[PDB]
Amino acid sequence: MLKIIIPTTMLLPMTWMSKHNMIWINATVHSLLISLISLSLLNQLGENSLNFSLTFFSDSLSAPLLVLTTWLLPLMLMASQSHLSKETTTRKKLYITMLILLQLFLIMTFTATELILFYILFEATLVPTLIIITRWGNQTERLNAGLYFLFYTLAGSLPLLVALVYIQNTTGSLNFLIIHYWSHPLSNSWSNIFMWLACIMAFMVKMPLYGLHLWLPKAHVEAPIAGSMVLAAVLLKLGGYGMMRITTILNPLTNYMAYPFLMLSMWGMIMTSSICLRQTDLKSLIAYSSVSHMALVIVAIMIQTPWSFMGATALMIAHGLTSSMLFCLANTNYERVHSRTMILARGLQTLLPLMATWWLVASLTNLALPPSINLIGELFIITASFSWSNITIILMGMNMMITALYSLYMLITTQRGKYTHHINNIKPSFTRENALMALHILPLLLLTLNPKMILGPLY
Amino acid sequence: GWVRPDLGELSKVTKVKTDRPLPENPYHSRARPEPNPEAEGDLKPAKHGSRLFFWTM
Ligand SMILES: CCCCCCCCCCCCCCCCC[C@@H](O)O[C@H](CO[C@H](O)CCCCCCCCCCCCCCC)COP(=O)(O)OCC[N+](C)(C)C
Ligand SMILES: CCCCCCCC/C=C\CCCCCCCC(=O)O[C@H](COC(=O)CCCCCCC/C=C/CCCCCCCC)COP(=O)(O)OCCN
Repeated sequence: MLKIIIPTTMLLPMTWMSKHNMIWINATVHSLLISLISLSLLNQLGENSLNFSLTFFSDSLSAPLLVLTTWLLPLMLMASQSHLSKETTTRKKLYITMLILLQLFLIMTFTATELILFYILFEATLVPTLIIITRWGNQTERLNAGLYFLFYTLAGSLPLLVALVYIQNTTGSLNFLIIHYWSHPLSNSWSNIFMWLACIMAFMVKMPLYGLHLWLPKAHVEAPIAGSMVLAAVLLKLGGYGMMRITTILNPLTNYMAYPFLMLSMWGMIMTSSICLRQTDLKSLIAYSSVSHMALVIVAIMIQTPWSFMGATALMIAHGLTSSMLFCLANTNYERVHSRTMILARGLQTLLPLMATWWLVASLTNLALPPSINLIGELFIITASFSWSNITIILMGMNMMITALYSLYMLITTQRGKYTHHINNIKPSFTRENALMALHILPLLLLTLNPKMILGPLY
Repeated sequence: GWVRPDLGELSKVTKVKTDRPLPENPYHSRARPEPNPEAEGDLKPAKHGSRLFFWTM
């Protein structure tokens, strides 16, 4: 596993000793090479995980997430260099350093064998994101956003830490293999109920669960483009992955402790999809769409079935790619017109045809068109939910409708109609932007040919 | 025939020969509690290191 970690660490002195006009080229090339190397973790076993050492291990759940992280770094670098051109050399290197440190923390987080190490890296991911949002965000709200991003996370994660150390006092270990092999049922007691809540609520906040989600619209809207890309594509999944690891010690308590969270997820999925229908800010719409998809992921993890776990893994990967692409698409128009109001710039298909094609494909994957992996995950989760209770289809189907209704709505508002007359500074699409869209969209489509590679351990 | 003792003589520490047996436990002491046993053996390195949470040393 060090064959991934050490090159990522070497990215830091490489960017700090590069020429002033070579930082982007070097960082992009070497992050792409690191992604190519990380692509070898996809060879998984079935029976058990790849246990490299006492500290790091790779699973069929971890490997797609690691590949997505390593692939997302070069895309973030490509998307950042446009609006950071006027920046000084030192601050550009500091921005790249924040991105590299975030990738390093995420890579170590997804492969830690022991739950305290996972928790420490899980919290360590906070600091670079906070610095990125509050230093390179554009508006005055970013500061408030940063605070919301911070104290929502910590207020959830501080109890988890306590629970974790408590567990190691009674079990004797926090190694995940030992935890899984020596797992014992949780009795029906108040102490067990509160330990369950302490083990779950941090990942709930990270998802975010409906009702604990107010930090996400602020943080994703106010962040720079690379911040939004990493926040939506990878950071949210830190919750899901965490849940998939920690529910192994929460049975059979989850059989009834999950009812309020399931109700919140289903109803708030309806609520956030409906919120997307009346949204004036284009980034806010994408953020709320992420909330709805993550609610579906929460339902999948809470019902604890192999089909639901497979669907949750697939949906996590697919949503990461799609939401990153949508954020980049919105940022292109924002850099055109310096406003996030969705109705300001209209009829853009007339002026930017290829970018309109990119918009269309992103909207199609957002509404889960078959046979995309978005629908693969969604359908697996819906089938598992139907087995859990047949009435769930009523909500699930409703969500589907609303999702399409807002997706095309976005597409119709920004691409169709007539162009705004007074906006006359809409330049042709750069090769950088088109390449970024392609590098988002093509892996997503290729994953359809080999879906099992993202279906997780339960496959 | 009584000679007055010189200066410094009555303050001497002297010896006494007695048939009285020397008392064994004049303080009436109880039996002293047994001490903690001892430390013994050779010092081996700690098994699997410190065994702190994730540290392998
Ligand atoms: C904005 C979104 C935030 C996230 C929301 C998280 C939701 C967490 C809610 C937890 C769900 C259930 C918690 C505990 C399970 C049962 C709770 C209780 O109501 O059930 C009855 C419990 O009996 C009584 O009702 C006692 C509970 C009443 C006192 C608690 C106050 C509840 C008022 C609502 C407070 C709001 C909570 C959220 C604050 C933000 C069952 O009776 P009984 O089977 O005999 O006892 C079972 C427990 N035993 C086995 C240990 C004995
Ligand atoms: C974004 C906001 C998220 C907020 C999350 C807050 C909820 C976190 C869950 C509770 C946190 C503390 C729980 C402690 C960790 C559990 C470990 C444990 O097992 O200890 C229990 C002890 O459990 C407790 O003492 C916890 C009682 C609560 C103390 C603090 C109260 C705070 C408010 C309570 C309700 C809020 C918690 C749920 C909120 C949901 C999220 C909004 C049993 O240990 P023993 O003493 O040895 O007993 C064994 C014999 N029965």
